Amino acid sequence: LVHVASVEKGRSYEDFQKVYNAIALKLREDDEYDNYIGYGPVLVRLAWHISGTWDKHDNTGGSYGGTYRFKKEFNDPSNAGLQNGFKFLEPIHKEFPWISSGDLFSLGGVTAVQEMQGPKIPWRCGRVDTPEDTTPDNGRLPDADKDAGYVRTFFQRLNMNDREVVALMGAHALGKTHLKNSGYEGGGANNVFTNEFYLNLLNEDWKLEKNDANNEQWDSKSGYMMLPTDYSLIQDPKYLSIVKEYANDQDKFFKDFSKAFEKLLENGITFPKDAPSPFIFKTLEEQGL
Ligand code: HEM
Ligand SMILES: Nc1ccc2nccn2c1
Repeated sequence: LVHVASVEKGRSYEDFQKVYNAIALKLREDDEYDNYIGYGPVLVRLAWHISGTWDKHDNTGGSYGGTYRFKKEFNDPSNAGLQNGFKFLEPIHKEFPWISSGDLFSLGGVTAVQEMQGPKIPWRCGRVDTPEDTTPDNGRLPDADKDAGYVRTFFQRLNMNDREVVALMGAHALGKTHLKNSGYEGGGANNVFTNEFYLNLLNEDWKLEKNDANNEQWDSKSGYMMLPTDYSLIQDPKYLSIVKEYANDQDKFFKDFSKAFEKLLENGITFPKDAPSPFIFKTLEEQGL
């Protein structure tokens, strides 16, 4: 099963920077969402959930097809809450109807990371919408109530190794859990991309508690929380080494996250030899906008 990237006809860097800018300007404008977190974190989770359906074994799922737009995937219980991200992106898609769905969902995640002061994430165009029957079934995204061994095995399906997994999980610096969405009770409200996930894991006094949905999570006196799968990164000795590394080197985390996130967003896509190079978009700040 081969998905060849096909550049939206006649489009170039400038076209995609315009889309980036529209996203980034709306992110700035819609500042009240989710107790003033804004839409940055949900857009990052959207880009992850549309990519994280991928199966390396048969190349089903993945970001290429834009299949989140179809009800089976839209309605996946694992995707509860992401409708907010999709709604945010709808007027962008109306303004730029030439962009493919996969390109828009993935670019929304790139834009959010960068606008939240995260690393530059190189991004390639050419995802092509595929039909409804290519929508992967529900149940390919990960459970949160599980241990390090589960996390490790789960991520092998996405061709991610220990360092990639640990780096990617640093996105959990962003946003919060919502009991109605996932059965986890959120802590904090952060919308600035940092290595704080690792620092929190290592430095907080964690207590294993039950939340109002009767699920276990790790909570600290300072009001932070971790999923069991988050906390598993300091229970497993191989993950722990990497957590300590990112807790002590913001730049290394940024670089590794950028690589792993691009890879996640590109899994399943064959880029022709004469495809454009990855684009690195300027932030609104860098443009003086
Ligand atoms: C074992 C892997 C993972 C599990 C079990 C997991 C689980 C969760 C759960 C349960 C929530 C809360 C959803 C809600 O209640 O709204 C959450 C939020 C989030 N996740 Fe993950 N996640 C995982 C990996 C990742 C990865 C790899 C990324 C991105 C690189 C990511 C980015 C986020 C973001 C940005 C939010 C916040 C969204 C918001 O605030 O609206 N997650 N995730
Ligand atoms: N959105 C999320 C999801 C998990 C998490 N653990 C600590 C902070 N976190 C934020």
